[PDB]
Amino acid sequence: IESIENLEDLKGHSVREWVSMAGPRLEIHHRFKNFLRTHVDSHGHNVFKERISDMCKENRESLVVNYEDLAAREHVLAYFLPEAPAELLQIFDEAALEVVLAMYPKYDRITNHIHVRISHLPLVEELRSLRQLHLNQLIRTSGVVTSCTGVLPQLSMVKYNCNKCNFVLGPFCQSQNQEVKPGSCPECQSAGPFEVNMEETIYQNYQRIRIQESPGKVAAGRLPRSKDAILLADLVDSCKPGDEIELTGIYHNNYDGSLNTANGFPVFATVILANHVAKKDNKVAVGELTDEDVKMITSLSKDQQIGEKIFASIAPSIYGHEDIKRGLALALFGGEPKNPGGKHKVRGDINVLLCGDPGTAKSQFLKYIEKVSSRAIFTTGQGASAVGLTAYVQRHPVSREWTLEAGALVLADRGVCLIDEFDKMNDQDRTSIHEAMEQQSISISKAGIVTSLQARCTVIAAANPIGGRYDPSLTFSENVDLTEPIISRFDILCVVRDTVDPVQDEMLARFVVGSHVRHHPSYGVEPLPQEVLKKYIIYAKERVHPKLNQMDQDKVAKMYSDLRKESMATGSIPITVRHIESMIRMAEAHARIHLRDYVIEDDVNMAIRVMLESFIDTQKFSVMRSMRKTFARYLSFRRDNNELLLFILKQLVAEQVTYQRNVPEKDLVDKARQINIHNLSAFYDSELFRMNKFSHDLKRKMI
Amino acid sequence: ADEGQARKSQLQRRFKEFLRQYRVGTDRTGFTFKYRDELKRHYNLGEYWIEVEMEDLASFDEDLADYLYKQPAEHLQLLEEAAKEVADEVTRPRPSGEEVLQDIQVMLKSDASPSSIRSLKSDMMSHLVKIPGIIIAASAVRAKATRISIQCRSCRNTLTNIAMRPGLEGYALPRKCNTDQAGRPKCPLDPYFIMPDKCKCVDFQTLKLQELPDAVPHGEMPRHMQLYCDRYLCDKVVPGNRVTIMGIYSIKKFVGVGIRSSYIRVLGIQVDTGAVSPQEEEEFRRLAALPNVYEVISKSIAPSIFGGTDMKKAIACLLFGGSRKRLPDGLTRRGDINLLMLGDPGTAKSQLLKFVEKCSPIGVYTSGKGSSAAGLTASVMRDPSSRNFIMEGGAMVLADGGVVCIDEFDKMREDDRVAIHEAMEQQTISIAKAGITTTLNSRCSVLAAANSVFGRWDETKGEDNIDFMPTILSRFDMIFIVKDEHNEERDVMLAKHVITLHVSALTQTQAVEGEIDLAKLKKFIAYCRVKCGPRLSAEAAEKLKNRYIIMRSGARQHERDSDRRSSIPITVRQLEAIVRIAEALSKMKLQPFATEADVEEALRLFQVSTLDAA
DNA sequence: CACACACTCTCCAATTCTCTAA
DNA sequence: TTAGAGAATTGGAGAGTGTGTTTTTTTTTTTTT
Ligand SMILES: Nc1ncnc2c1ncn2[C@@H]1O[C@H](COP(=O)(O)OP(=O)(O)NP(=O)(O)O)[C@@H](O)[C@H]1O
Ligand SMILES: Nc1ncnc2c1ncn2[C@@H]1O[C@H](COP(=O)(O)OP(=O)(O)NP(=O)(O)O)[C@@H](O)[C@H]1O
Ligand SMILES: [Mg+2]
Ligand SMILES: [Mg+2]
Ligand SMILES: [Zn+2]
Ligand SMILES: [Zn+2]
Repeated sequence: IESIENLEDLKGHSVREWVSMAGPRLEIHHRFKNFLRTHVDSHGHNVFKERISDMCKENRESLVVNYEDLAAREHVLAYFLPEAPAELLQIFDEAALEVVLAMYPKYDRITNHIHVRISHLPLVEELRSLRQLHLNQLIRTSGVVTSCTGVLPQLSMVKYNCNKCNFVLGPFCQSQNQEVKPGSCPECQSAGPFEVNMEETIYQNYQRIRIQESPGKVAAGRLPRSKDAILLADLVDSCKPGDEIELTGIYHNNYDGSLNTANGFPVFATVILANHVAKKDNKVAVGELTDEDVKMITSLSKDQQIGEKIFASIAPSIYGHEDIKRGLALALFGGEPKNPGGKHKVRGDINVLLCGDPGTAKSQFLKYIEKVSSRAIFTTGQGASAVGLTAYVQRHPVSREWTLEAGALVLADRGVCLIDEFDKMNDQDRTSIHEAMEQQSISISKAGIVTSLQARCTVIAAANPIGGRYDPSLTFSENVDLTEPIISRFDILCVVRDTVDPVQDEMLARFVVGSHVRHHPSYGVEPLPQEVLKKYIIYAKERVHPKLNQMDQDKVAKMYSDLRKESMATGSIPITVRHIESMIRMAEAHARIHLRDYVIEDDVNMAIRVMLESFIDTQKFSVMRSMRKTFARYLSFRRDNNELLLFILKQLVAEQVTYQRNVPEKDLVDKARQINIHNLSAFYDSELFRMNKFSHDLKRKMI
Repeated sequence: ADEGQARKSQLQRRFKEFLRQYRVGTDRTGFTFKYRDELKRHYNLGEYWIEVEMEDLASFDEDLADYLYKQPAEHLQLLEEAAKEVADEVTRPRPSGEEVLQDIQVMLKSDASPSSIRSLKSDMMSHLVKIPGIIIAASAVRAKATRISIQCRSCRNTLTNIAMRPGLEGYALPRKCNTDQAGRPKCPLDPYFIMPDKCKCVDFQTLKLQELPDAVPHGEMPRHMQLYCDRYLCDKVVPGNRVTIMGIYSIKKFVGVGIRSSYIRVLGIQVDTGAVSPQEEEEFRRLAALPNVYEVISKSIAPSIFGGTDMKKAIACLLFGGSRKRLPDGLTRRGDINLLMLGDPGTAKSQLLKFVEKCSPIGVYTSGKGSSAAGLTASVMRDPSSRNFIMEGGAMVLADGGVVCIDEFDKMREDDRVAIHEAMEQQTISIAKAGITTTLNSRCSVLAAANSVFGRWDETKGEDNIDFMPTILSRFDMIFIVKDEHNEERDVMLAKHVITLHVSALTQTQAVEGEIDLAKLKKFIAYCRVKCGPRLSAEAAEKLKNRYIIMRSGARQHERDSDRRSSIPITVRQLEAIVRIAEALSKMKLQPFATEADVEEALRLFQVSTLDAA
């Protein structure tokens, strides 16, 4: 077969038969092999070497190709791909298998076929806009998955035992169109009750989903359109009911006598043969992270001011509210679940309650967390129910047996449940979340179903006080209207007030008007870009797991004991035992923010500060100052310790001068590791050595 | 061709030599022919089954083990036929009435790590798989034909002892009459019919295996897998059991076009955990015999929880239970103990429920908010397979013989709460709905957790802290009102305990002195429950009588002094509750009689509940 | 199961082609 | 030039094969009570 120098001249054919014949088929095969081997990104890095290597590391049998890259590098393949998608995807699968077995010669033991998936295809279509013009073409659509079958085995290459003799009928390919009837046995011509040879038959995973238009893209009072889609092989369980997805697939039609007799006209059934599923929720998975991305994340973690940067990156368009940003950062990164002895589970997720005045950006904080977090569920007040929050039982739509279904807390199982207008809920709806908040489970005993579902989510709620205005004359317990069991289930408990303060009002006004200028259609520390923050968050949550070695038990124990005393004194907030475990969770969350594999006293002091400041915030005006001096003098607001390193430096300089008269930074840091004062960067940024005329340089190491 | 039969003969011979030659032991100690001995003893007991270990088979001959893994259906019948041969030559001669050799069911187990239900993908069809899960449904046991004979309606031409393939696969009757000439009539289109008197049938059962709760991906519902059980695997498990299934992943063989329904043909069941080995048995005798068994049990209840010793002791009494009785006139007296924990938040009530559900031999946990009357007791519904009304058990039925842990007990609706009165006292559920009229058993303890009406107890409020009715409250043997006491040294010790508890999660889960592991205490509770039912001694009963009268007079005078009725009544059910607690304390020690010491301890525990009343 | 419809195949004989006489 | 006797082709009768069928109750959930 001679190489074909121009695929583009169809010479009167259509694309389907043109690429079906051998010459153009081999030319397409070689072009796709060369594309995979030689395509490089803007930095010159061979992207497909990395992608195939990751696929073979993880045994995933599927290779995502970016259509933008294909169109940029090899034009005619991008030209023919949407016109004859089945044929070219078959050729691409063959070529990808050749390249994969060139890279990893033993990968045939793991797979026998590589599925090339296409992403970022510009041929986006609305479900309501699909026409007969799109038939047998590669389309891209969006919608919410509303139904899913179980993963079912489907015949792909089926063999039949002959009904009389021992012969086996040849491989017949399943089509998605009709049942394959064997015909007659070529040995003996019998055509009786044939039966499938299960052992010699090749099966494939099958899953039929129904997607419909997303409820925010449909018009009000209008019914949504929907399509069936077939997921085959490793595309099964790419989505669940409720998932917003983008779906690339072949728009396929076949004759259906049922539709013909339903309509009275020869109407053909339609289905999408899915090629690529991408959840609009998970725009970036952990598998999508490249070596550049993880190198960026790990190098960025070494900044040593990263905690302030991460805190500042929480809702960068909101002035002030540094304590809110801190608490939301800790909740967003989260702690670690633990189960000592396999018999005592304790939650790792941190729950947050933002109570306070109108127009104080509580809802804006909640919508920011919704936007930034993967697996965010947002709900509001009366719009939620006990049943809808937790889980619900219904007659199955077609078969009519009772079936359990996932509520918001179950759907957010490794994510965030956001409850705006939390005080406006019904008590019966609000009490439903207790088990999910603490025990991280939802137990249902209804209509013959008796089971517990996992609801390991983090609850971030927003509320108003009684009368819609916080009263410093009263404590939090006196003006919230919530009760102790629900108040104690929130680890971080924030009060936001809108009191007059002219200088802060001027700065806030300038920030707000500057924001309106910046975002037109066209604290000090600087934040991360939000894309980088999302990548950092998912890496920190999935690839990093803090472990607590010690936390200086005496400090936290004494703190908890007298925090209990003052809570009993004022009645401002119940403290129970949950606040201790909140301390451990917040320490683990700060360690995760710093990407530490092990928790340290830096994290413990951060958690201590958060707890004490919020508890102080719950108090009245006069009581608040006395509480401030109480917990500040006696307990640990460990701001800095520069004096010890200062006189260690002075002592070392005095001894060195005395030695020389009659590498100092190495001497200093040696003493700083000998004594438990290891955070020396703070001393090097502080003024105490500077006005004493010392200085530092990481290269010269002289001071 | 017959070369396939030659292959079958040699493979059956190799399985026979495995079962004839396999030994365990060492030359220093001695050898025992494991599978010969098991075959002999089971056949003489009339059991006609054995369980073979895949690792033993692989050590003997790895090719046979590989063949069983890859092609279990083909080679398991050869293994079973070899087992039948070995059974014959191991048991011959047999007495009269046992001359006819029986078929042997060969079950399989392995030490291999199991796969998940979601690991079962199309590459593994017809292969041998091992998966865990929970039995959530189990059908009635029914008959599956293993051998049939079919007779032709015209000529009475008969085919005899047709082998029926195991599993949910059926059989195709021949399309045209076999082996005789095409005469007149040639054939009516179904010439054959199954002869009624010649069929050989075996028991079979259908079960639903649910995915384990900790195996489910985040946000997804647990998956279901159908299980086909056969012969002695029928009724080996019930709903609520945790199992490791060994079986053949297969399609049924008599939404989409080429879609086939899959199931697992079970070849072995390992209940994860009706029998105690003698070593466990004598160790349980020892454990009951030692003098501080009550304290050891109480320290074993929820060891990660600081304090609450009286509550743990009452929970131990609830776990062991009293003794159920039927009196000469046919009336039944409840044996189970009902316990309510009521009060302040963050006091480990939910942790105690989560411990008891895991420690009890039979135990179910449910939230009061998430439950209903039908879902707790029993529900009535129509079946899509046959339009008739059937019953489905609720929490009480599923926990019959054990404990229902009702968390959030104050949150359930009152109309749903009145459903469990009969199941709490009479231990029965009388249903009369949709024509079906019956009375099911619900012999289970209720361990309930609840909060105050005002969250905390708020001690000035008194009786207004309780919205429960006297009817439901009188059905609880003990009502522990739990108050979170703010004491400084208590708080320091509790905080250090919690911090150490969180710190120690990485310590490789080492054994501990002076307490019973949960897996052992579960078995011990089951053993004591099935073995020992105590009674009161006479003098002990006299002590209980007099103390009860004193307590009743005190309760009456307290209510009279208050001029208001207390929410907790002191009734004859509370007398019988004290009796049940004393019997549970004796049952911990396996003593046939309850002593004055047991009655005194029961009264001590009950006087916490009487403190909670007065 | 069993009694009507729906469909194919085969054989039989009736019509038309070819060659001859009236 | 008509038409009639013998041979070959086409019409359709009928024998044979295969397919399809015979309001009710309990429970949930949201909204309205
Ligand atoms: N500190 C702030 N910085 C920037 N914008 C702010 C700030 N405080 C309030 N806003 C703006 O105020 C508007 C209202 O915010 P919103 O989150 O709805 O208030 P809220 O906390 O939800 N009050 P409420 O809904 O009655 O509970 C938004 O446009 C915010 O951007
Ligand atoms: N004495 C204790 N020892 C150890 N952990 C404790 C103790 N008391 C409370 N806790 C912890 O507190 C948390 C809440 O426990 P939980 O079982 O929900 O108590 P509760 O009384 O049921 N709370 P609530 O449902 O609001 O009434 C868990 O993480 C427990 O481990
Ligand atoms: Mg708001
Ligand atoms: Mg609780
Ligand atoms: Zn054949
Ligand atoms: Zn016959």
